[PDB]
Amino acid sequence: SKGEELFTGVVPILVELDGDVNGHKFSVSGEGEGDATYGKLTLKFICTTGKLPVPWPTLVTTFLQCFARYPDHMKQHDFFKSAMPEGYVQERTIFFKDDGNYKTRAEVKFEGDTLVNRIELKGIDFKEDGNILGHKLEYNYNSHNVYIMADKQKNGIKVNFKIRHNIEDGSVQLADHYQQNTPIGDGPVLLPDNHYLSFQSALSKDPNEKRDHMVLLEFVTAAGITLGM
Repeated sequence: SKGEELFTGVVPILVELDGDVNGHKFSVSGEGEGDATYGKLTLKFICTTGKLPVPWPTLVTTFLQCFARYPDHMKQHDFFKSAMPEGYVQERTIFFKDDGNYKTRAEVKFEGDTLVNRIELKGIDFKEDGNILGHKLEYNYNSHNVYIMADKQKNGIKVNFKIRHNIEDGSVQLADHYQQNTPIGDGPVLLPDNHYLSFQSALSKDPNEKRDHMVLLEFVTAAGITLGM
């Protein structure tokens, strides 16, 4: 498989995001690598414009589903790799329960031998001292399942999941994610049976880094389709 073949080894990654949340504008640059064979991504992010005006964990899902590890019997349900190298557009609305929303548009494609995630993010109607603008979120992440189905009407997929952000007082801030992906190229892509991606993530810091930043590790494996009865 052409697409699949581009992910057999370790692949360098670059991430660029330009954001505006409630009028606070910022930019983040990220870099690292992904290894689809093991379903593993390792990335470091730096806010190039100063202090990040929202908590790092709220941007984790925005900052590479093409690095999921698909079991063999599921490999023909991997839309993400099938769209490469031309790439795909990933769009979302994320509703923070009882708070504002993020809307994102991103292009994920190969630029030379590097896989590049380029993002625009706009956020509105956040409360000045809610969990997001008030920075009340713990610096950590939980595991979640990301549900995928075909969207034939658009030659792409529709994706949904619900993120739990732990809050420093023992409560949880929910973030309801709605996502669609469509290929950038005209070539045939694989449209999948219903299935999900199992995510686990861990956030940490670079002790030598002067800038506001995030080190992120993700492990992603596809599941939900069985071999046999």
